[PDB]
Amino acid sequence: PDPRTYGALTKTGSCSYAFQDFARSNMAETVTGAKWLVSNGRDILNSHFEGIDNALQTLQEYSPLGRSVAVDFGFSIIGGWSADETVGVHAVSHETVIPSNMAGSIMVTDSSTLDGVLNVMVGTSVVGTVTITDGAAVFASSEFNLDPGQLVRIVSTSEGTFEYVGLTLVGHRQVVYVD
Amino acid sequence: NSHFEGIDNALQTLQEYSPLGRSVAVDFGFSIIGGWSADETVGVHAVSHETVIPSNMAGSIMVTDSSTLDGVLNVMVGTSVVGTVTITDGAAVFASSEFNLDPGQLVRIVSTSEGTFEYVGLTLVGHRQVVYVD
Amino acid sequence: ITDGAAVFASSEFNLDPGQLVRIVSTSEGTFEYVGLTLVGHRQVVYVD
Amino acid sequence: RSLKEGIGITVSDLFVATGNGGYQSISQWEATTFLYETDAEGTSIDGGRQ
Amino acid sequence: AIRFHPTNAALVACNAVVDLFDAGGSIEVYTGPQPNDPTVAVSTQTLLVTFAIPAPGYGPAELVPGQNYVRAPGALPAVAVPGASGVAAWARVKNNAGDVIFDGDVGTSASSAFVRLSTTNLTAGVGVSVTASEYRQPT
Amino acid sequence: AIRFHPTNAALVACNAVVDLFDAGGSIEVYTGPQPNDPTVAVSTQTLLVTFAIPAPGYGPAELVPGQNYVRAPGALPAVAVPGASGVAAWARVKNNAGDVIFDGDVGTSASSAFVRLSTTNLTAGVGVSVTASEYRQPT
Repeated sequence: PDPRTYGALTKTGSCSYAFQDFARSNMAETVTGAKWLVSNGRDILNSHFEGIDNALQTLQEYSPLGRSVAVDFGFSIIGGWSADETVGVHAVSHETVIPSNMAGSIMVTDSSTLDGVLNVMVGTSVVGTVTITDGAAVFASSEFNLDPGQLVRIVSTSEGTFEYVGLTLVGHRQVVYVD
Repeated sequence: NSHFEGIDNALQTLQEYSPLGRSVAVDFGFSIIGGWSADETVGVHAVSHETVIPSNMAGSIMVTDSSTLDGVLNVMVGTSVVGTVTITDGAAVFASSEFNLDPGQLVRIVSTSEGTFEYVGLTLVGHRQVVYVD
Repeated sequence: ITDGAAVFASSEFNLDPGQLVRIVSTSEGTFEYVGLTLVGHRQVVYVD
Repeated sequence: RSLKEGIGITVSDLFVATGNGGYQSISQWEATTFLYETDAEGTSIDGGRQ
Repeated sequence: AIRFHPTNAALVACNAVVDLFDAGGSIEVYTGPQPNDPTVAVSTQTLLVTFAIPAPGYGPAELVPGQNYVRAPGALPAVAVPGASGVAAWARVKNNAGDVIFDGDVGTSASSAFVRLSTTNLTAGVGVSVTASEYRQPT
Repeated sequence: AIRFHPTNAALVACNAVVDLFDAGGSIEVYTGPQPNDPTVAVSTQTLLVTFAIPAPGYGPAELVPGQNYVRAPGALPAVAVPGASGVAAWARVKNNAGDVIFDGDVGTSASSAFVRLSTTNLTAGVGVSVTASEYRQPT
């Protein structure tokens, strides 16, 4: 109690021991040998359940915060298109992000010989383009944010014939609760 | 009051269904107007992410105004047939087995025989894993 | 609709499985494309 | 009060006790009307004390 | 509400049907749609892959403690390469005598269907190994 | 889930059970409660009446056109005089040798229980006519 200092402690041997209210420094420490617990702990069972941070850390890495990929815009087309013809449009509801190169997006069709190019238009100016060759296609474009009210447009520059063509894009939206 | 853990743990297990290792339903729809013709490819969709369709297409639905339309619809993927739909006097049932869906796969619906009506609606359901990009 | 001026008017209502929503026009229209979209609230019950 | 929202799997039941004493069962001393299932195939009726 | 006695009946019922595979058999998996009933012969399905059941197909029978059924593991066939490409949907079984014994279903690896698959999507020229498949008779 | 071949499989399985009753059998009905399963031993319930299965009790198996199960016609035991009046709760079957085959439940005529009664409670010494005795086996 005076002059208010902590005495040293040290135990290196292997002899078993047991503490009970052995007040000492609350800082880190290190002891050797098989400790025994005698304190009961029902008032106010080994001491440190500080592992609870593990469980809480589990329920933080997973939580509804951050974007989700479940926003997809699917279009189905039958018969064919003409040169400079619109085949699909959609009204954006909630602000959305577009991945670079339109990654995640995919197109498939039966026409193994179809060869053409598509252009993505929002408002007035193009925003993305997809080339089509041998029934396959390649995406190539940058990113661009979409906001409520904005209208996404697609047109076929050149005429094309087929049975059916499917084009699906991908976006990222922030999860949000509502009432 | 010590031994809080004995009930704190109880409080913790409650919220122990956070969205990890779990799936939610995803809905695919169709729309057809003024009948169709036989052998008509009336709707396709390209999968964007891994999905699993429960057997018998449980949860799928059809609606119409004919109250009399008859025929059969084929749930079609590429050159394989996964399932079909029975229609009887405006009432329809689903029949198929479980199967997987993968990105790059394409769904297709083909009419078997000619149909007459004003409008028909169709919608399927599938299971998708919950994922994050951040 | 009045020169692109869209005004919505309706009251709160429910939707149940087994029901189909129907959209019916009134008079002829001229345009290149028309975009319409509705917002609905769904619960997040998991499907196992 | 034990309100069982919905008609779910678990019925409502009650108990009481002090820190050390035993438990008591309210359900054991109430006049309970019942809805015994007919058991006809497929004719399930899930219900009970709400 | 019939409840078979484990020893008296359950084993007999399992052995009566399972023992007929002692001559071996085959397993055929065809694209959908599944036939209405085993009596109906294949009319528009396409063969995807086939297996064979080394003798004995099944037996001896054994009880399953803490359950309502008796299980009896059988043979462990080898790998087969698909005879086509597509999505597996339906399966059929034939004994050494070629008799269509029964019809089941297939599904994902977590499914309760007859045959569990890593993925129904199958392409010709890629085989898989038969992990296991057994029988259960509810009591 | 599995669908069996009726002729090849179903009849075989159906016959491979009821044939045990070729040399007759015995039935026992008790008041409640009902034991968990046949392996359990009668300990506290009260026997009501003893029914003797005619030899043979059932078989051979037959198909059921326009149906999803097979049928096995059964024998007709003679009316038995009950002992003390008791409320039927559950039934049990013992073969000619006495071995328990399966458990059974009780219920009214319209009830899906295999034991159909004209009235729920039977008075002592009142002989009750035998409704019918047919066993079914799903296809």
